[PDB]
Amino acid sequence: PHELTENQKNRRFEVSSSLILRNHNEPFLDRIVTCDEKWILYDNPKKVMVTIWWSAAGLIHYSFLNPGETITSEKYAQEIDEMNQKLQRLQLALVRRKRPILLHDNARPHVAQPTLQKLNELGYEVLPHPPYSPDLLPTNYHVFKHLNNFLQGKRFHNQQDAENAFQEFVESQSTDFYWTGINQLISRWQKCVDCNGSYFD
Amino acid sequence: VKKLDKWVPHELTENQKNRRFEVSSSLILRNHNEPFLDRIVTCDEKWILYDNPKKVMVTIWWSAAGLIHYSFLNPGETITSEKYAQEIDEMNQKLQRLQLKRPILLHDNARPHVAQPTLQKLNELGYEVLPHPPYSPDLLPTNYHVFKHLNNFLQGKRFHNQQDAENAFQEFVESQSTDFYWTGINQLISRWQKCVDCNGSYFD
Ligand SMILES: [Ca+2]
Repeated sequence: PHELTENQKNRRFEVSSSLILRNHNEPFLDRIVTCDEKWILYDNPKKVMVTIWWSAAGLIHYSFLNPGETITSEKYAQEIDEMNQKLQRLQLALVRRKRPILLHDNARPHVAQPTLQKLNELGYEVLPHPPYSPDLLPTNYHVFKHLNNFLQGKRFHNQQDAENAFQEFVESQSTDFYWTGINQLISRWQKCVDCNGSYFD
Repeated sequence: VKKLDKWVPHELTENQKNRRFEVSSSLILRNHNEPFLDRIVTCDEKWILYDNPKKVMVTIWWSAAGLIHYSFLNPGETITSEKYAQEIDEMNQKLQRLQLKRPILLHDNARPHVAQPTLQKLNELGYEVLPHPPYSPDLLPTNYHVFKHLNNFLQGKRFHNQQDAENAFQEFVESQSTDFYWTGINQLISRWQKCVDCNGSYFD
């Protein structure tokens, strides 16, 4: 946060380095499914949280919670289940399929037992992720970065208008938008290693 | 409390259990997706007592393939990150010579001497490191397997010389079959799975 501690930098360096090496030896970028949550303000209740799930192939699933509501582990487990059904439908026509790997952050609902049991049940390996590293999370450094630009200066009276604006943002992206975001992971891991685990931007 | 010679919470917090669960689950799944046990190199340190400074630290590195390298620190000498990095270089030279696949290191990264110089060295030499949850000697083969049997071998023995104590360690680790080390590693899957079955608690 305000300043990475020595240990926090070490953990970032460690994980980034291993992910680069792992990917070099056995490429896994195209198996990654990633996700995150964001508050969408009506003016930018009066807040609705969106969660979004995606891979290099494209958008997989997103859903809004009830206004003002925050996500729980039981509900994340539910979303995981919904996402996974949607994912299975997308892979329907692939000539060659391999199990997905989840990349998400250590948010507390993300790291609790109902969620973990669900990931284990569905067969999702979870990628190592060091704390305080939004700069290594593609939903944060890529999707939400661009969403913020898109939202900046808009107003909404209703949740409908907010959700509608979110859908327009989705519908507005190039087909390769997610693909590009995931491709960025390697240079970001490398930059982290290059800065000895500090932030780099 | 004391567990496999390491100190461990008398009762694991729910978060410490979630962490063990998460990593265990992901390692099982990873090994199913892309088996990697044959690539694992693992290591740890142990105090060897004598005149029983009166103790010398030994470091041991090994893989499913067998013993790779061990070394003794001087009595009264404490291991630093800078010296561990030097050890990794020596082990790596030995490993390269035996290999005549990309190694993955399983070790306890909470140890103090796993600081920047060590991490730089591992990256330099291209060692991937496996995720490992806190307070989990039961998931570290050097602890649950190698040192377990060593401890049984040392039971009831006294050494009055540093040399005698080192010779005993040497006798033990060097007399084991390669299959003895392989068994330690191939046991990991059953242990990750037990951890998952126990929802991240200890299981022995
Ligand atoms: Ca987040």
